[PDB]
Formats: sequence, C-alpha cells, structure tokens
Amino acid sequence: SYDIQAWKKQCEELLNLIFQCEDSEPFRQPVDLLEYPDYRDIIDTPMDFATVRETLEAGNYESPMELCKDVRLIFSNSKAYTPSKRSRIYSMSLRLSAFFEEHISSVLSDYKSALRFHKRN
Ligand SMILES: CCCNC(=O)N1CCN(C(=O)c2ccco2)CC1
Repeated sequence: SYDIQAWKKQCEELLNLIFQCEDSEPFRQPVDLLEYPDYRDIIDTPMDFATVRETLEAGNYESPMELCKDVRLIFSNSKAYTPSKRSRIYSMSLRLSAFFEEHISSVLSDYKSALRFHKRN
C-alpha cells in the first residue's frame, strides 16, 4: 500500500463514477458564456470535470492534492455564481461535492503515507 503512483488510476476511477452521477451534468464541460453572459465578471478561473480528466491524462498533475484543488474550484465557482442556496445547479454541486470528498480522502491519505514511507530513511 506504499505505491506512490497508485493515486492516478484511483482518480481516473473516481472521475468515471462522477461522470455516471446525474448530479455532474452541469459540470462536465466549461460553462457556456452565450447562456450565462456575466460568468467571467464573477468567476476568475473556470474549471470543469473534462478539463480535470484531460489534465490527469496529459500527465500534468504531480499529486492528487493538485487534482483535488481543481475539483474543489468547480464547487467554489458554483457557490460564487449561484443567486441563491435554493438553486437547482448549486444544489447538485453540494451533493456531488459530498460524494467527491467521501471518496478522495483515502486517495490522499494513501498517497501521503506512501511518500512518508519513501523518505523513512
Ligand atoms: C455542462 C453544461 C455547462 N454548465 C453550465 O452552463 N453551468 C454550470 C455551472 N454553473 C453554475 O455553477 C451555477 C450555479 C447556479 C447557476 O449556475 C453555471 C451553469
């Protein structure tokens, strides 16, 4: 269980589960500005799950903490852009965030444990 590289395939599997969740539908592609004309007046750094998957598959994440920061940005952008807490799309973001956090905690713990074991001497 001290495999330093194991997080990558664990993150690919978790992204597959997020793409099967109906709650991911608003977050699978960059927000469309035609529909939401004020989006970049509110959101400095757009993020979505296809961008996360492509960054992972390009080999452009060094750690699962970096992937986790980008996924958390999807959720903080939804909270910043929502006009109410009683919003459909923001409500979907909260359920999807709880699912993501429940599954990513072991991926982070195992990676950090593997790196500590690598430095143990
Ligand atoms: C994949 C389809 C493109 N997604 C898309 O247009 N949006 C998802 C992100 N948005 C929000 O987080 C939000 C919160 C409240 C209202 O929208 C804006 C709309």
